[PDB]
Amino acid sequence: EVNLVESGGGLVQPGGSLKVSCVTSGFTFSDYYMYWVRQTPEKRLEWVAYISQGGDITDYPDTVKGRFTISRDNAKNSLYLQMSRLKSEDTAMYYCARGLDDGAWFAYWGQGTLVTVSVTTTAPSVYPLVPGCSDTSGSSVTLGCLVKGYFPEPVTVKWNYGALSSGVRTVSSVLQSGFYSLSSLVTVPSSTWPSQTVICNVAHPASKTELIKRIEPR
Amino acid sequence: DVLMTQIPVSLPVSLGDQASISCRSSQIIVHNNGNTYLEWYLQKPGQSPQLLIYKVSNRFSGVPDRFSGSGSGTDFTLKISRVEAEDLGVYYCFQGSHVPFTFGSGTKLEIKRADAAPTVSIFPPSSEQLTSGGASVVCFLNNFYPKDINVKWKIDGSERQNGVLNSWTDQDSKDSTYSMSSTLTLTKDEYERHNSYTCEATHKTSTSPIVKSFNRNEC
Ligand SMILES: COC(=O)CCCCCCCCO[C@@H]1O[C@H](CO)[C@@H](O[C@@H]2O[C@H](CO)[C@H](O)[C@H](O)[C@H]2O[C@@H]2O[C@@H](C)[C@@H](O)[C@@H](O)[C@@H]2O)[C@H](O[C@@H]2O[C@@H](C)[C@@H](O)[C@@H](O)[C@@H]2O)[C@H]1NC(C)=O
Repeated sequence: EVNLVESGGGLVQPGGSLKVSCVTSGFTFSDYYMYWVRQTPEKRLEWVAYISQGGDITDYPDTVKGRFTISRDNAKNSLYLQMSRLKSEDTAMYYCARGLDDGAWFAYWGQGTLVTVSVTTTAPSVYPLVPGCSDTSGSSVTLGCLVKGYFPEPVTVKWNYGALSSGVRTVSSVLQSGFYSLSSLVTVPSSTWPSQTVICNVAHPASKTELIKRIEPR
Repeated sequence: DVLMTQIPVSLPVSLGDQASISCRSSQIIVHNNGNTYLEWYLQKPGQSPQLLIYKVSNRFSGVPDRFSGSGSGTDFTLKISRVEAEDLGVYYCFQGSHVPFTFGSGTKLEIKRADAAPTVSIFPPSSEQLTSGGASVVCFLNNFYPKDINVKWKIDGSERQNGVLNSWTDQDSKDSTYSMSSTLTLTKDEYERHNSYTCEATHKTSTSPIVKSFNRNEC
């Protein structure tokens, strides 16, 4: 199955530079033009660049031409994008995409990679969200993980390594004093927890911090 | 540069409904004749965008029959013959006939359903956190509709606070209900000074305020 995993991403200061990458899989890299698309904070979508199989023919939009340079490596089935003189407007999620033989642009998209242009980076502190009010409940027990004080975006929260997906409620990250924080809460049957164990996998990519937390009774 | 236009920017629609989104380009597109390169993208919450239609009406491999694309010249339309819950998200139209390639402003699809009451939960701060200088108590309101809710925090009842931070979860792709939280952040000391913490969720479905609490000490 075709894959596109982006790499790089994190905080870059204004005026600085970055080089993201995109390891392709599933298909013959050297046979398609490749792309880079960014989605800005207002979920606004933007085409960023494109490259031919040889990597001789390329084009970019005026908002990027000159500063960004897209290169490719066929021996390593990877796509690249060098960024220079980065400005704040350049803060976005960068997706490398693949087209369609028959006539389509972005038919296969990567997972994404966030580039943030500004000041400092910090890992969050992960705490257990456990019930306390002995309300007359039953059937459902709600647990969660609080990921407090990190920068920049994003953080990914898995539950039992992606097993629990139906009862996963993750709220938007609110911006504290120049920091983010969010909660992910899973609702599992009262028969399950505390019997079956429930773990939360938290990952802050911009600091390579990852941890699995195990919610146990207080 | 061909600027794409999309109408409307917001589209609340019920289930089983027929839905049309329009995309209008600054001027005719058409590349090397060979059809127009107009496409439709759907981005579901917390997921990468995805190709639905391309070549104006060529339904990308795997897109349900309910999705249809049409258009000619400058006007293009996407009909969702029969709206399903899995369709909430944002739809975009792309222009790949002229450089630069342009994406539309985006239209947001929202599913109007029947009212549903929240399910409150109170969460005491953890020892883990207390050691890290402060204490956060979070009140969780889950599976309600509409989004609009109100959350009040009472410190012993004697007063309400202003160091509260609210945030919502996206509409569910197969339940159509929201969920939100309301965190109250205090110091560890100020926390270890009061007895009970309360949360009163005042939502339309209920005439009575949903109240949940805990008294931080036993003996
Ligand atoms: C079944 O598996 C495979 O497909 C295996 C690989 C087979 C490759 C066969 C083709 C080899 C050459 O690659 C194609 O080159 C074309 C140009 O020579 C590309 O088309 C150009 O793409 C540009 C980048 O976006 C730009 O859009 C140009 O306008 C476009 O050229 C135009 O379209 C051509 C097809 C010709 O009609 C040309 O005269 C015209 O100017 C191919 O890119 C694809 O098609 C374009 C339209 C766009 O949809 C891309 O995303 C597509 O990938 C390119 N083919 C491939 C598969 O990369």
